[PDB]
Amino acid sequence: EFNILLATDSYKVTHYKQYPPNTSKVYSYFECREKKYEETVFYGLQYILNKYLKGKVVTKEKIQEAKDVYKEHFQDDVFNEKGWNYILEKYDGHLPIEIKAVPEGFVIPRGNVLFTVENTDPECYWLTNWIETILVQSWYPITVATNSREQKKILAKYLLETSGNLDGLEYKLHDFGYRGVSSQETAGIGASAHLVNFKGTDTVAGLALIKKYYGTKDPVPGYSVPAAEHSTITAWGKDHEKDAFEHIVTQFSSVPVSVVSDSYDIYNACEKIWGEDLRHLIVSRSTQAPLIIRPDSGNPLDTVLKVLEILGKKFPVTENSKGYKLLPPYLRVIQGDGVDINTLQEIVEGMKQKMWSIENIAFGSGGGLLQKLTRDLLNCSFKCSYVVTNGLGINVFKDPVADPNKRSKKGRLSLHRTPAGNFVTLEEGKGDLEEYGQDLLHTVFKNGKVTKSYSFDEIRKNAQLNIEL
Amino acid sequence: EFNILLATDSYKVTHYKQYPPNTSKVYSYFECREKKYEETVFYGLQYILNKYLKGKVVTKEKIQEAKDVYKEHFQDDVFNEKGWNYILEKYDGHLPIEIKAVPEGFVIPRGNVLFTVENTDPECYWLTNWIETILVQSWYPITVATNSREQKKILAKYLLETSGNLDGLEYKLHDFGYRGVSSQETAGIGASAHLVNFKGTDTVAGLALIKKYYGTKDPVPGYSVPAAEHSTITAWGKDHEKDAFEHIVTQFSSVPVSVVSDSYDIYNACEKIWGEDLRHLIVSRSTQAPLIIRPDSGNPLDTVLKVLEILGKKFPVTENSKGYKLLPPYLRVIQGDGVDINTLQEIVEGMKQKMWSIENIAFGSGGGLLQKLTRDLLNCSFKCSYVVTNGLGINVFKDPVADPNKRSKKGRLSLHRTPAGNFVTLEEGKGDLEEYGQDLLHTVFKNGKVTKSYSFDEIRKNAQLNIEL
Ligand SMILES: Cn1nccc1C(=O)Nc1cccnc1
Ligand SMILES: Cn1nccc1C(=O)Nc1cccnc1
Repeated sequence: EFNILLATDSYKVTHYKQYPPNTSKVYSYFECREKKYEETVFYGLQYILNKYLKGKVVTKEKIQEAKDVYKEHFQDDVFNEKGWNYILEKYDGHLPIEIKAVPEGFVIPRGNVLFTVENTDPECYWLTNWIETILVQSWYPITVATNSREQKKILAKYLLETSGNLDGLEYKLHDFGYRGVSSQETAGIGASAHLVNFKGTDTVAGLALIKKYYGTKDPVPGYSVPAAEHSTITAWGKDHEKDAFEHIVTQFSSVPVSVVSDSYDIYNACEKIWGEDLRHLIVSRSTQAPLIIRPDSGNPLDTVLKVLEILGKKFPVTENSKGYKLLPPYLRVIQGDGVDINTLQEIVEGMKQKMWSIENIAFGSGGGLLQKLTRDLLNCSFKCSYVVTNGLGINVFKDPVADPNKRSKKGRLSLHRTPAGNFVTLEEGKGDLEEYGQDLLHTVFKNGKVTKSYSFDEIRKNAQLNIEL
Repeated sequence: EFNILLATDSYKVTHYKQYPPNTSKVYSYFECREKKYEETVFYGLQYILNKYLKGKVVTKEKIQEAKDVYKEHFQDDVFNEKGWNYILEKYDGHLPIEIKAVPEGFVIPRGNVLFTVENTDPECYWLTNWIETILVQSWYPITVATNSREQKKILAKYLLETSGNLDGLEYKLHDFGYRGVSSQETAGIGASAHLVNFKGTDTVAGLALIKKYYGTKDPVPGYSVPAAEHSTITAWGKDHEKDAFEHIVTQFSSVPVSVVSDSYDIYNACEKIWGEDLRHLIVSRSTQAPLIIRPDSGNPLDTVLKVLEILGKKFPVTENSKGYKLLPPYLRVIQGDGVDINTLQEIVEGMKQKMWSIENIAFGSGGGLLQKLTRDLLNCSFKCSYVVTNGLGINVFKDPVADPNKRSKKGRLSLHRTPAGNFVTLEEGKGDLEEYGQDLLHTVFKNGKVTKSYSFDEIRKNAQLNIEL
């Protein structure tokens, strides 16, 4: 079973002996520190609150096991057993911590406070930064959701330019990163952060997380279609790629089907196998059930352009109202290899260059969507800004001489709306002057209880694009 | 509860309809495909076998829950309920799958077979690639342990060059990546992969994983020392950093203590505070309990050099047998900011340039050790190479025309020792000819049971450096 006493950075175990004596309060905050990615999607905190932080998290057995581990881990008896006993006795293992946070899904610019953490009991001053490590890990669902949303803007910009609308926008970027993530739990968290912006996913784990921790009125927040992998094709034999294609498109004739065709020669399959041999099986398919050709190798941009040109001369192409070329509705293309935010831009710009509408293309990202993200990307940091010693509250902060970009904020923080509708974080407890609006931060966790929740439907509404509004 | 039926890629649910009819066997393998990092550390498979694959992994409830989700996920009823009921009824939920693998800890060059997967029942041909996604996720503990071991080589190369020995080599790279990872499960897996090569860790979660899934004769596989964070320093006020330093070095006067000093001015803390104001507290410290100054900002190389040069002219410096400068035993340094495999090389080379010994320095790595890694780095892949249809077995493979580096192996594979004592992967069942030795791959999983295990002590022995041997 998970033990929160074993879920922190090792050196934090020795931090209760390092704070100034007579300290009754430790007040820390979280931010995507300033110095692309100018605005971030706040999401994932609620998951951590329910799974790891809420309820009775401290027992007699967990204190003992922690004491035994740290005894050997440090070769010394540095462990605030007395501090963890106080929480067990006076609060029945419930954490005396108050967490205020901006509503999940909210798109806040860089350099703003996203959530604040403080203790509600003067004895548990050390508890504030004990749970830093576990709260910092919300950087990942924030980063995934933010980067997925930035890719959505690119998709939206080019789709509108070449088609005239945003039809099927939330199905332009599919999640392939189940096998590409570091762990099972990661896949669930990551896929759920992608579903904030899109509806297409293959990481099944992300569905159960949302249903349990957030919830949707629809049965599921994500969907998928029958598709093929290289094994289901190559197992027929190198001389039976046509038999493989025909068997698959017939098994799924009334539903959308994606077939990978780069097993031996992607350009041969499209022109000869799809475009001649099995051309009769494609032109008969319904609009609601087209064939989706999936290339998986070569230069991403160059392959897509070459695939389209091949299909263009083997299938009746129409020029849309915007002047861009569109395949017949029974044939689409999905690029699911080596696609991140950088190459996504390069591809759709290349398609616009060759007068190809974005209607023709769908994208699949794996490690680039879920794994190729760090905490340095959005500068997600957790710092202390306020403490009270001897009954005197002082404003604390870090300010390295060689790096102004690592400077922290001072005093009690509060998020507000500017007169121009933008955001502003007030420092030094200036929010109590009420020269601005009400503090946007709502208490979501207090004394071991989740005090405010958000459904996944609310998060989707909050994280909408401006072009969609 | 974990559901293996919900732990696969979405499109893999529809794959049982796509294989050629009368398919009795699906035989797939795993490799760190060819075309630095020329040899990889095999590790993490045993964890996935025990936690996810072994025992009764199929129940009536899990089959129903999977059916209900996939029904809504696909808006249709494509789900091999008959296939998952066969396993439940005939094998009591136990997976009829045989997995052969190279002993964990083994350092195998790129392009070799690490493990193989096949079905032991002709009815469960579709089962081999269903569990691809979960077995592929072993890329992470492999990639971490490999990249960690590569950094160990660099440390060993310079430490030996500048000290004459390798004393304390396994404490030169400390894990800080608990807050830098995507999830809790990741933190445990990653830290355990780093502990294969080092003993310095702050990610507590990794210890419980090893004890449960691998085990060591020593109480714990990892260790840590009392250290300070920015909050435990700044809380004293900006005008009382000296009082902060003094209080911490006194609380831990008999044990090694690491104190961060980049809060306001790193170069002032070393020369004025450590080097003048509190110099008397440092020179009295034991050799087994020194002060470890920790910078955390500015250019990693430039900061370390300047810090060392400062400490050089405030504290008595000795010159070892190798001619490299050495701090007194009661004074050491640890750089734990922006340290990956690339910058690590830059720092130690810079230290050798300025006649500084590696004995003086230790390194802390967070996101670079546990997060800044993808499945692309080592080209970890899982492809089918052999199937049996209509009684006849055929050697299958993929071979993209535009990318020769994605070509897969053919037929039944086996790993052997070359006459020169190196590794080689035999294809097309040439291993049965027995022109080489016996197959080095051991059966580690069969019909739901773990048939072979390795302790973390064996894995550590197998992952030793050639310089250590
Ligand atoms: C295009 N498509 N539609 C449904 C599923 C897929 C697909 O290709 N998925 C996928 C996931 C992970 C790795 N490879 C392919
Ligand atoms: C230098 N040191 N010695 C023991 C622990 C640490 C340390 O600074 N750890 C750490 C962990 C995570 C983030 N930041 C620092």
